[PDB]
Amino acid sequence: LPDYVDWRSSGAVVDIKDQGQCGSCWAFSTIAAVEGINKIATGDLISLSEQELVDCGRTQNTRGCDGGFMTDGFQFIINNGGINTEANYPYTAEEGQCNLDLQQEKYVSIDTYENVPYNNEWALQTAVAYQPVSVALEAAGYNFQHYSSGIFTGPCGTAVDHAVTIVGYGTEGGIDYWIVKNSWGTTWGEEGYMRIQRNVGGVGQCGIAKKASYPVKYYN
Repeated sequence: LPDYVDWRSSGAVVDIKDQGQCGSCWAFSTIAAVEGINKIATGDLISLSEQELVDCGRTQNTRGCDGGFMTDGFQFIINNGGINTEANYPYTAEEGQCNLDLQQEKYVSIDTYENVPYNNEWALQTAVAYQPVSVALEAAGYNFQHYSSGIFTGPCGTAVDHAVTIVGYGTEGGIDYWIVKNSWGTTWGEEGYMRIQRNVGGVGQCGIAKKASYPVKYYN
């Protein structure tokens, strides 16, 4: 595998977004991953709609601003035959009625999705070398919340409570890291991103390797 991966450097990452006062990180994670594979497969970077998932992708498990799961995110887009753009179906940071007109408007599609084998950073690195990957981690602690620079090494629990997107990895000063795109806007972390420790084993740093998944497009 490559020593350094950064999907931003090849235009596969949309500018940092902000979920605001809404537990919709799951939708931002879904979208950033879908945005990335679309660029990789088609050559075009298009910003896509979180609100569509919040309004239209509710399940027994996935509940708009009350949290949810990226797998339901990917599933909705598969079942719907695609997703509308950010500009056409804009983010409001609150639960709205599903706009069926805008739901019929499809600019990006996916064929399938896959789960990364759990607790396997090597398999996670393998998937990240190919595309951005949706992950959940333990982001509730003081240190994670106040992170502004460097490689985050904890402390953090391992309970997945917040979804983000891995957009790369590297090493600096002998410390391996994942590059994480968060949805707390640009004033958090390293302009909205975090470098977080990689190759610690087990569930990964803050449980990052516990529930990794990514969308699939058959043709490049």
